[PDB]
Amino acid sequence: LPVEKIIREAKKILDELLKRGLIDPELARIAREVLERARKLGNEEAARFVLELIERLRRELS
Repeated sequence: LPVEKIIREAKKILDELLKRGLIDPELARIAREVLERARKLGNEEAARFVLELIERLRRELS
């Protein structure tokens, strides 16, 4: 399922950003709440939009 792969990739980026001091845990938790909404909804494009926001975050922060 593409949705689960997009979500997994996003969760990995969040985990590394958190581990590396670049985001706070509240942001990661909000983002994971949104990603779980995307998983339940099952729309690949919305999940990919959240991943695009997370990758933009990583590029901006590192």
